[PDB]
Amino acid sequence: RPDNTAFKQQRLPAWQPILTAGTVLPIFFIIGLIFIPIGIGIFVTSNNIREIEIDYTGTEPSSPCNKCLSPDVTPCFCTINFTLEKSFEGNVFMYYGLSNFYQNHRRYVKSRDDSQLNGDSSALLNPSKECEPYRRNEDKPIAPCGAIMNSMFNDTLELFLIGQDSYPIPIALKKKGIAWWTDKNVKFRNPPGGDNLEERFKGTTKPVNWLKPVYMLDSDPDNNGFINEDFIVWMRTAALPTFRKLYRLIERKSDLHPTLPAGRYWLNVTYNYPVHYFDGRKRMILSTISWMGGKNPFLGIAYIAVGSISFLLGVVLLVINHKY
Amino acid sequence: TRTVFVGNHPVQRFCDNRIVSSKYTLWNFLPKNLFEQFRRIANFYFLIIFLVQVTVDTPTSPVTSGLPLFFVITVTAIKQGYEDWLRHRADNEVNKSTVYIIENAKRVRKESEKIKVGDVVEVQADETFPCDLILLSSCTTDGTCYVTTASLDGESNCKTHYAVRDTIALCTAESIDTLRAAIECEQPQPDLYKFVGRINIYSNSLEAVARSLGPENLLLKGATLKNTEKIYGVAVYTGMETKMALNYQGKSQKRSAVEKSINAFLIVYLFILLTKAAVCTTLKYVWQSTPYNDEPWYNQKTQKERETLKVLKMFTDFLSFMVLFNFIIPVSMYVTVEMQKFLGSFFISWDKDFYDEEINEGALVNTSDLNEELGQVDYVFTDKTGTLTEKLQDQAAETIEALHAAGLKVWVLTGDKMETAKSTCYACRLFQTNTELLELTTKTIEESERKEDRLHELLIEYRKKLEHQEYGLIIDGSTLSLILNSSQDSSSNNYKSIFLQICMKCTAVLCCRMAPLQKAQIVRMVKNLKGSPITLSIGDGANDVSMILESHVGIGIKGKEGRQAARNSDYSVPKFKHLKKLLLAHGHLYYVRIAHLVQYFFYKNLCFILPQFLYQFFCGFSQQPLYDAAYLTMYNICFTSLPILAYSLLEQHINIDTLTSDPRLYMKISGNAMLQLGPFLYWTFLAAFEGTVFFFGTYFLFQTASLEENGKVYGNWTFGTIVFTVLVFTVTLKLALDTRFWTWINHFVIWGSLAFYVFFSFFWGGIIWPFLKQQRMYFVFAQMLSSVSTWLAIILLIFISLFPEILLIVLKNVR
Ligand SMILES: CCCCCCCCCCCCCCCCCC(=O)OC[C@H](COP(=O)(O)OC[C@H](N)C(=O)O)OC(=O)CCCCCCCCCCCCCCCCC
Ligand SMILES: *[C@@H]1O[C@H](CO)[C@@H](O)[C@H](O)[C@H]1NC(C)=O
Ligand SMILES: *[C@@H]1O[C@H](CO)[C@@H](O)[C@H](O)[C@H]1NC(C)=O
Ligand code: ALF
Ligand SMILES: [Mg+2]
Repeated sequence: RPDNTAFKQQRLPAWQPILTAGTVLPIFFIIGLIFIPIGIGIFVTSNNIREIEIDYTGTEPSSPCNKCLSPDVTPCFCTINFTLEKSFEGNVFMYYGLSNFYQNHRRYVKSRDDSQLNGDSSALLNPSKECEPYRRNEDKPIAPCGAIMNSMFNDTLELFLIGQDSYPIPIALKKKGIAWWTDKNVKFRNPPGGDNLEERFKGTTKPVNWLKPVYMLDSDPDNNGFINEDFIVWMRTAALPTFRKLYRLIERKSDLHPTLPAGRYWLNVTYNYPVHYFDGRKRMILSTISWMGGKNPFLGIAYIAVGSISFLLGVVLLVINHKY
Repeated sequence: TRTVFVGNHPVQRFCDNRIVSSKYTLWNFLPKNLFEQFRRIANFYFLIIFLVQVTVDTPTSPVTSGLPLFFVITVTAIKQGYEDWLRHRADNEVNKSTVYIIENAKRVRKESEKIKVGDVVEVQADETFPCDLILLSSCTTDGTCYVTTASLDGESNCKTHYAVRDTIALCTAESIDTLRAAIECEQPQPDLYKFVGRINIYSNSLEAVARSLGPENLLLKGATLKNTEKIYGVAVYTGMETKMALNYQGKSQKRSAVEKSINAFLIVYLFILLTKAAVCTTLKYVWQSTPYNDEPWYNQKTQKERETLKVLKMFTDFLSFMVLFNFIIPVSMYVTVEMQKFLGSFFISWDKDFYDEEINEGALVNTSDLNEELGQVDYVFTDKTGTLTEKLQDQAAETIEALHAAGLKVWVLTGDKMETAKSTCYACRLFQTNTELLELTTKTIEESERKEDRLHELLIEYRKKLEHQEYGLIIDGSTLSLILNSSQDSSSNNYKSIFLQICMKCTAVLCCRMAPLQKAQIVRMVKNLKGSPITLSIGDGANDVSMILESHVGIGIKGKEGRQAARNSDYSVPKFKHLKKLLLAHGHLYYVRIAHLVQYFFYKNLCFILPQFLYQFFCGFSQQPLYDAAYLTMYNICFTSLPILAYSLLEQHINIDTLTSDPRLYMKISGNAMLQLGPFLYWTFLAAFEGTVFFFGTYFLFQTASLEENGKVYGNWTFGTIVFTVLVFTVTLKLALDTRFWTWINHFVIWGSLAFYVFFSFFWGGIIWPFLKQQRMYFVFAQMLSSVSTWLAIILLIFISLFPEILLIVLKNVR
């Protein structure tokens, strides 16, 4: 009368593993002998990464950019002499870092219209209400609406290597390739209508803090608006109040010459972005990469620390059972 | 002290023969149930958080807080409304019966619920009585009557009652002669063997006959009449006052030990949630005291958040921090304990070992809400005739040993007389040869204050100075009435304490000649003493319905008497021996499956929300969710919902073929061990330790300016997608280290829930739909996976996190 089925009788076939000290303690050695080599591998690699940061915020009269903390006739320029000790050979990546800048604030992270930036004609002319109070200006919809956009970083940094004489020679920095391939070719599109861009943004208005509309960010027709890599890079919020956004790409030379030879350099910056109002700091990061990215000791030191704390507890309790 | 006129004829304030076993009216069921439910702290909190999400601010959606709270109400009101409607259906078959009454010189026929005190009822042979009668006569002479009280004392022998002498001649012969009489009785009491009254039969001209009335004339209610063609009574107690209706006590409600823990864990996580929200709100306004910490020229409040009253936003921010951290009290734990209880209860019905070819039936689950209470029993209150004896049953002595080996105390509460009631226990292995009987029967206390001496001669000088195997108590319904009822006279040395101690220090107790309610007053004395012993009562009669309703879990045998106790119990086995497999195997499994689902549901959500609470110190305490609204929503629904539901439905903590062979394994889970303060602080610190490795393990990983060989930076949806991948793999592998019984369903759900979080993350992220107002997670999971330093940071954090669980194993497995 009662269904004598394996499932119903609670008698299915099972595996029933029995893990025990005598079975797990060899696992504390497989970890130690795999995490220490990896830890030293990615700890030596993070040490072969050359880098330099030039804080150019001012805030100390002993700095060149103190003339740009509160200017009067200001298109503002700086010049921050810095020197490279050891050459940079591989690919180099110029960044810009902002500190005390809350790109992850809740009222901030959402102040955007993902459909407007996706080339939607319906949303391009009536932006969302999350992007407020940056939703309309002089009774027109702002072209890129939102606070995330309005506060785009707009400093211009250019490096100069000073040759054997005093003549400074410029370095070639390329703007293309700094934003996720996916959020420039897919997630960020231009308005669909036409081939001329100034007429796709007709019933729109440039953001309040902008100085040139979003169809004037670049002259290159593939880097012109809503697909600009500088724009697309600032739109990807930071996740912490101290962040870095990719700025340029100094590419390795065809010859095996050093990408950035050693010597004295010039960081010419046009000081546009104000950050002292909220006790912020601006810096420039020049760095090389590896299979693991930038220079971060945490991941190496964390594989050693955990590969040694695990290879010891294995030995600790392995002999404690050798008491027999 | 109540005056009854026999024929309602003169020489009021009485009930009317209507038993009411139900609790709800079929008109006011919703107002009274929705108040008994939303008066709990769990059901009332879920409704207060759902109202805030709908009114103030919600991180994901209000539909995911009101839908599970509505399923959990609607489902508990159907159980409670059907389990109660079944009592209406039973009250009707006892009322609305046929009962012939002699109204006016003829044989009227009303229904049982329409009888009134003082009217000559007539009962034929084998007809239950409609009320507590007073035998007036019999068709045949000798003024006798053979009653069988199998629903009052559970026995089935032919009792004998005697009709009033002066009225034994009235046999359908002018029984309606305006028969002058006045039955002066005592107020209704539950004694079931005491009745003091007086009748005043009057004569043709004038009479003074006053014949004393005793329990030999009172024909109680629910006692079939035997070997007698017809009798004639006089309803004296009718409805809710019959001695059978005074020994009921009703059913209040039964909560498990696990559901009383779920309520303690919810009041601990209710203060963890009010501290997370009150610490983040105090810090949020200490951080905003700096003018450039709010409105720092790059995000500014529009005009409505600059004008909102200062004190109205402090209270609204507090509610926004509670709607953000509200996930630490999971609404899905109650949605899953319902599915688990209803689905898991099918293994008792399906069991082929709970099958009797005699009755051609098996086990039966009347309430799936006590599955986990079958594995926490401390006391077992039995019944002698029908449950233990049929001579003893098949294995009534081998089951009482397996109940002592497991650490339970088996008492036998009976209604038979101590002569034969005692002989059996000597065969059930419950009373050994070298066991001294400490008896409190009426054949030992023939005095007023004598037993007060006995309770001392047996406690303060005989048993508590010492040997746990030697003394066994015996009591009586006559004596227990003096100890239980008369315990409000002395308070310096109370009888109920001096006597309760003698019971816990005795091997076994046996109470003879118990009334249906005294079985429920003994089972309630145990429920009170020295903590909270979990009691179980098993009986096959209708007199056992009052202790089956009073205990923590009541088992009703399906036997010769009827299905009166089988339908008032929580479970029903057609045998006594089926109690060993029911609580040793089924009870052990049912408890460990639900006590781990409760520990794991609270842990699994503190690992989830702790990273999101720490994140506030790095935003402006702005209530910015660390994860995407599609991850917040699917964590408890899709990514972590199935693995623990298949653990709760098929997981032999110990092989069940071994759980029945070794009863000693029952004591390992005996005091709610798995849900104590020890195991609770381990799970709560594992979750607070892991939740700190998740966030701070990736906080340091994000100090590099890039994690790719192309030098591209990650945003804040990748920061939270890395904390969520380490979290889903850690809480899923923590349950794979806890699993000891791997069926093909456990591989499918555990490794399928992981392969689905990855397949879904590629599906949800990788397309622009469009039906969303945002495209924030478009390619976040795909880019995060193109970096080798992120695969390693995830492999290292779901190892540092699972270290205290792998290390604790090697400790719990050596020396
Ligand atoms: C006679 C008596 C009758 C008694 C009948 C009882 C029988 C019950 C039958 C079962 C019916 C189930 C109906 C479920 C209704 C649930 C409602 C629902 O889904 O809402 C969503 C809930 C949400 O939970 P929460 O996230 O912790 O809370 C959110 C948080 N409080 C907030 O702020 O908002 O989420 C949850 O409550 C989670 C629920 C558990 C989900 C388990 C089912 C999984 C569904 C399938 C998922 C697919 C996943 C695929 C994985 C691959 C595996 C191979
Ligand atoms: C770069 O550096 C020097 C620093 O004074 C500045 O004078 C020079 O004009 C700058 N070059 C250009 C092209 O602006
Ligand atoms: C640069 O940005 C700042 C702040 O957004 C603004 O005040 C300034 O006008 C901008 N200058 C430009 C766009 O050249
Ligand atoms: F035999 Al009983 F209660 F004593 F059913
Ligand atoms: Mg019985």
